[PDB]
Amino acid sequence: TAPVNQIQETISDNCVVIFSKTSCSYCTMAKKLFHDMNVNYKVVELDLLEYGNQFQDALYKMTGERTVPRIFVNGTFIGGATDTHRLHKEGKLLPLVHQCYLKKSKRKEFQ
Amino acid sequence: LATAPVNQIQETISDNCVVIFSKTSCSYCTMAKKLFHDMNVNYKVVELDLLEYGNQFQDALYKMTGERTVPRIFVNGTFIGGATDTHRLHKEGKLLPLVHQCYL
Amino acid sequence: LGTENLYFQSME
Ligand SMILES: N[C@@H](CCC(=O)N[C@@H](CS)C(=O)NCC(=O)O)C(=O)O
Ligand SMILES: N[C@@H](CCC(=O)N[C@@H](CS)C(=O)NCC(=O)O)C(=O)O
Ligand code: FES
Repeated sequence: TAPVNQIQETISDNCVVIFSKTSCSYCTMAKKLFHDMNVNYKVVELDLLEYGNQFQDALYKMTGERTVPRIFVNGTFIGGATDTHRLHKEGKLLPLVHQCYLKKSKRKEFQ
Repeated sequence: LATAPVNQIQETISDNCVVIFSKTSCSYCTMAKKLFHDMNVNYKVVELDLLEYGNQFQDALYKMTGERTVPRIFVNGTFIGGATDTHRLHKEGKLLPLVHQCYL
Repeated sequence: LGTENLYFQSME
């Protein structure tokens, strides 16, 4: 239950989350894509985590594949590297990010 | 690295026109294999993640090429690069003529 | 040729 809960919190606290491995060039390219679009993103490197296998299991259940990267925008699973690049090619990625940047509250102010 | 089997890499790359040192889990390697597949030329893969001595071949690749990454692609006994380099060669139409040199 | 496609079709 704990990995799923932590994954949910991360994707809620951050507009863009990339579940990644440091050794993977698909993941590097997904990072670069967001970087080039001037988007801040949260990276979780599954290979640097003690229980990274369990996070990959949790992500399989949530999204339908075990593979990295697993990319979330505004708490919604948008896809892996290829799906994310295609969304961008179609002009559909920036508007999702943008809507999220305009919604996400600064938690320190709402307490 | 002082004990890396470069001599073995050298045997493999002299005996086979196209050699792709690879891992099964890697999409860059998959894209590199698909390129040669689609060209309809013969190619050898070495799936380092499936081999007991995969780590030794990776030490040798690091020694020879200066990076411990996959894929590592050889054509006609010459290191041509990784996935990016191989696709750049192909974009410029320069990969197929290198493969052809094997058969001259 | 037959072996290549055998391999390839099983991977992809
Ligand atoms: N089409 C997927 C490919 C994903 C994929 O195959 N990822 C590989 C790494 S490139 C993977 O996760 N392999 C097994 C693993 O690392 O757990 C995408 O574009 O994200
Ligand atoms: N630019 C290189 C990238 C090679 C690369 O970083 N490969 C990754 C797999 S996609 C790797 O071998 N990683 C092992 C590590 O970084 O520890 C290419 O195009 O081949
Ligand atoms: S591990 Fe090579 S592209 Fe993902």
